[PDB]
Amino acid sequence: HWGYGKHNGPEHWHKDFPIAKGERQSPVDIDTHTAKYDPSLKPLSVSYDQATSLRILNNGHAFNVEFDDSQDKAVLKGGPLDGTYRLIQFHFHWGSLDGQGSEHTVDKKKYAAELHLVHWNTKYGDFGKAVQQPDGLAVLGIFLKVGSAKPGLQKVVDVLDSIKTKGKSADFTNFDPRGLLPESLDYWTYPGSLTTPPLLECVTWIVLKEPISVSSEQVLKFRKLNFNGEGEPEELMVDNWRPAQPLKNRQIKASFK
Ligand SMILES: CC(=O)Nc1nnc(S(N)(=O)=O)s1
Ligand SMILES: [Zn+2]
Repeated sequence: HWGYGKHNGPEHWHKDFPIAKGERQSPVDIDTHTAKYDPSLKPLSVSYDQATSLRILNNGHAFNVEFDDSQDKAVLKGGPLDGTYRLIQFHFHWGSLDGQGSEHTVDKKKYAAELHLVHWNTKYGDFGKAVQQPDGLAVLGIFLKVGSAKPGLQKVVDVLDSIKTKGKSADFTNFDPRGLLPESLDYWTYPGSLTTPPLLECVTWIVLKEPISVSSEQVLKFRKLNFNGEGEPEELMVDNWRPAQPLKNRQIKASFK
């Protein structure tokens, strides 16, 4: 029954998921003045040319755009990754205001939203087996700031009215996640976890440097989603982000000087 309210939010997750106080928990604050530049980092490889979007779903915490991950259609190689990682779904973490909403923070700066493209390591068979492995997931973190309208997002924004409440799902085929990427693929990387329960410490996090801009009219329709199910009292789906967690014995490496 976890969520982001006052009585089931990120401050109560450790009572049902004691790994919330673990070692490699996410998100964290990316301190650009302590993030070491790693010249041995390879360029990222985003092969989304055969990505197959299937469905968009309101799961009571966010909205997920699921992809056909039965084959290596949309993968993520290069960077710090050893092997292939299939894009399975992406989602967003936003807030009620433009000064908050992102999960990762850059020098304590909060962005309006944060895009998470989730990939699972193919050598583990399926997603359920990869989440139990330290190098099982690779999530690509892309910040969203309020500004010009992002054209690659309008197809996502226009469909939100059909998935307003929890449990609603809608067809969402032929979507191209390449439009959601910024111009540059410079990134930070650090070993992390899921930012939602069960908070499994299985994620190699890749947070891109360059944010993307979205018009306030776009991010406003993110805030018109409902946490509740249909017929229940309306609770706006806002501030569905986890605050930053202690970095502890972890080093964030950057692909750019
Ligand atoms: C379906 C799936 O991949 N589960 C996720 N749970 N938390 C995720 S996140 N915020 O760390 O990207 S993805
Ligand atoms: Zn996420």
